Amino acid sequence: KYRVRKNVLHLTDTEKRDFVRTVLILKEKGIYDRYIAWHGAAGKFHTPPGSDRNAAHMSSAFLPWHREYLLRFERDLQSINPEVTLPYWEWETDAQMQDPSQSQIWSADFMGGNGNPIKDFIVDTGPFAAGRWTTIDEQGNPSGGLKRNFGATKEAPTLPTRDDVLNALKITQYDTPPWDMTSQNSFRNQLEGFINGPQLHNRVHRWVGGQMGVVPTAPNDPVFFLHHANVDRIWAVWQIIHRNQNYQPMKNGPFGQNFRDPMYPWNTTPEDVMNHRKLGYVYDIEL
Amino acid sequence: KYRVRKNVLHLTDTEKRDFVRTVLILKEKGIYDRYIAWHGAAGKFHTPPGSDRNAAHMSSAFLPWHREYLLRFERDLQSINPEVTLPYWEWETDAQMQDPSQSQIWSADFMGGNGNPIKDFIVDTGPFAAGRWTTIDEQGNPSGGLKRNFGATKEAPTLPTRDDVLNALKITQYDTPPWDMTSQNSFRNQLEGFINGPQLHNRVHRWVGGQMGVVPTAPNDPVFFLHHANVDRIWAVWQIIHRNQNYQPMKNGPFGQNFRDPMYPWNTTPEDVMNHRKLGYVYDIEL
Ligand SMILES: Oc1ccc(O)cc1
Ligand SMILES: Oc1ccc(O)cc1
Ligand SMILES: [Zn+2]
Ligand SMILES: [Zn+2]
Ligand SMILES: [Zn+2]
Ligand SMILES: [Zn+2]
Ligand SMILES: [Zn+2]
Repeated sequence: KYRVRKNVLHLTDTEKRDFVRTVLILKEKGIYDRYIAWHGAAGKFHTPPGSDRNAAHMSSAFLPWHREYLLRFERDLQSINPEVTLPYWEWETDAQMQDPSQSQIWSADFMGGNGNPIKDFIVDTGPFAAGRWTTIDEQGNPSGGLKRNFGATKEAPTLPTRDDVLNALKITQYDTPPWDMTSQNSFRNQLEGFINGPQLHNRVHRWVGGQMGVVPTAPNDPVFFLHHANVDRIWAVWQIIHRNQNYQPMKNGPFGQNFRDPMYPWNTTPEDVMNHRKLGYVYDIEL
Repeated sequence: KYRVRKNVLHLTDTEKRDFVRTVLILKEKGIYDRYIAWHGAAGKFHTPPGSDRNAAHMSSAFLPWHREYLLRFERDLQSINPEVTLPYWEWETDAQMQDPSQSQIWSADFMGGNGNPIKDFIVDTGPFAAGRWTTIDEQGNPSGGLKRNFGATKEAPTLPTRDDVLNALKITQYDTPPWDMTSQNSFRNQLEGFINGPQLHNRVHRWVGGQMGVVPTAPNDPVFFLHHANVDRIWAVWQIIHRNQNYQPMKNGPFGQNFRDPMYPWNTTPEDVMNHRKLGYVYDIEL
């Protein structure tokens, strides 16, 4: 209830500055890489082995996994600067623009801009530009700096619309068997973006491109957390709307996907994080 | 103080069966794979990125990381069978044998025997033989069964001797700069096995061969925990001997390696596990 997560575009110049500086500190201390690694490791952890489900994606645990992910991350933010909370990128609103790359989120004082085509789409503006921000690859070894390539792919030329979000919120069931990419009438799978994909969450990843378009490397871009803060907001909206609806599956799903199964790489269960207000934060739209 | 960790050779037939059965249960539930993954993930987490140090190896955190690792693992054992504790493989005494492969640890009622050359060194005896125990590879996908190849490599034809262990215990300093594989006059690096390697801990891995000889895959073999229980046994002996010595580095080491740094993939610090008795277990030789 205490911590307010604000729309990025509604942040003050000081708020934008403080967040960035805090993220940079986390990076310098070595704390930020933990999250990159955590995300990568979970992607390789299949539930069960052989299937295309993993601890963090393509299954029911997708939403609670990332909520815990962001929760831990926001806590680390506060440990540096107690006035700093995790803001969210409301991409569905930016989709209304003729050129979403002109959105203030991509300004030099915050996330920085698109990749430079002349420099192989290396980001050379903002606080996370090359020579200011080092990235790591799939193996955990140093890369060559952050990359972005907005709407370059055929599959995801645009950002998800407000309509896309509203249609997702209409879904009655949190998730359906067989709790994977093939799940239908599943809010989880729809929001994740596999219903006629890439949509919503998956579409944003592919739209940004660079490290964000690739699962093991995605958190190398700070906008990852901004993205998923919005995803976690949409989920929280859905929960309030459908309060008679609960997490699925409760039982008999793959291990790691059930209501009280531990979510690798943590002992945290989906139940632990089903109530976001209990976790000590709220989105500004709730006020 | 409560949970007693016994020498494998001093286990009863009932104790051997219970341990094995519990491990199989852990495997079936999906809990065992978590530990394989945790280990693999930590190996890929370099401190700092660029160096050959990682969260679990080739650095000061090697010993406390695995102590926490075993602690969690033993807890999961207890959650299934409160009478089962983690035993240790005293390989230095098996080294005194003309043929260490004849040791009772490798009997069909416990760990099973060496790999079958006809079957590409797949283990076909004991409860963890092919078709009874499934393994996963570096990527997290099914492999095709446990492998072992005792003393096949030129570098590690034999197991470490009791003398090797005694010589390690004589080292006064826990670890030395630059806190890596090149650390000289370092108990940590000596016990780990990079001093004229492969020695001690590293040598045992290479001697067993199969998955055990490879970092990403090593915990696929249940003897991994028995091995490290002995490694974890030797350290406390060193601790008891050099009571005026403490963990190093306390400060100014790489992040993740200092006394009060979180050890990826956990929040656990080396300090948290410096006193093994405080953790609620003791080795039989201490009584
Ligand atoms: O972390 C990621 C999740 C989904 C994607 O489609 C790409 C990256
Ligand atoms: O996982 C492993 C760690 C260290 C070794 O020396 C061998 C395997
Ligand atoms: Zn506005
Ligand atoms: Zn994502
Ligand atoms: Zn992801
Ligand atoms: Zn290892
Ligand atoms: Zn080892």
